Amino acid sequence: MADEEKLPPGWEKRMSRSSGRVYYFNHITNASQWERPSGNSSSGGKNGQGEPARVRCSHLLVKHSQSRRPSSWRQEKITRTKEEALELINGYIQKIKSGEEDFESLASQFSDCSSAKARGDLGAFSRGQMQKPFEDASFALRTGEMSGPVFTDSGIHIILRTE
Repeated sequence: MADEEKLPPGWEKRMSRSSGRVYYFNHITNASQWERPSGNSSSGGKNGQGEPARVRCSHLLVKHSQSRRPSSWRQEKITRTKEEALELINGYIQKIKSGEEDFESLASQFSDCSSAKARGDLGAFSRGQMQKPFEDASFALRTGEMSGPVFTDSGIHIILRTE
C-alpha cells in the first residue's frame, strides 16, 4: 500500500511516460477511463477543491511504549516512553513541512505500521477508513501543513497529507 497505486479501489494510476492527457484503467465495468476518478470531489491533480471528501491524509506511527509493543525496527529495543514519544515527533514536525524533507524517509526508517515499509500507512480514501477522530485532521489545513499530534486510539500520529 502507498507504494504501488495511489487511487481508490477500481481505478489504477499508470502515469505513462508520455504527455497527451492522462488515462485510467478499470475492471468493475471493464471500461477504460480517460479523465479522472471523479465521484465525490476533485482529488489528486494538485489543488482546487471546495468539498475535499477524499485526500492522502496520512498518519506516521513512531513505535514506543505507547504502542502494541515497544520494539525498534533496527535497535530492537525501545525502553523510552511518552517522554520521547511526543518529543521525537517535534524533532521533525518542524522540518518535513519546511520543504526540506519529503514525506517518506521517516516512514521508511522509523514508522512501524504499514507506512514502515510501504512508503505510507494507507494513503487516500473515498470517505472513511477507520478511527472517526482521525479523519478530523486533513480537513483542517491547506496542504503541506501537517496536523501534528492528533492523539487517537493508538498514541501519536502525524497527518502530513499530500493532496
